[PDB]
Amino acid sequence: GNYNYLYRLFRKSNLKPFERDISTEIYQAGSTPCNGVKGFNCYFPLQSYG
Amino acid sequence: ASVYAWNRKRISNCVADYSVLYNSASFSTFKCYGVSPTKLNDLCFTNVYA
Repeated sequence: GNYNYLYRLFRKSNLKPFERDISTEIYQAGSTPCNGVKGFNCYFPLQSYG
Repeated sequence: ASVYAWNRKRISNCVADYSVLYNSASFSTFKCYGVSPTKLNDLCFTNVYA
């Protein structure tokens, strides 16, 4: 398994053309705020291809 | 019901509030495979099998 290539599964809004997002901030996927901490409906945005 | 005789409920002819179901913290697993959880309140379907 080569897991070195990652894609942004989760983001709040669509990018501009020729816009790059390398910010590794947490995403809030539910009503509960995450406060930078993983948990219920709190996921890392970058997931690797298997 | 048991899993060999799983109960099938047909959800139709009604308006469905998926935000209450999605914002509930009692659910330990909420995984969608064909749609988005944040677009359930925007899309329309003919009927739902539960």
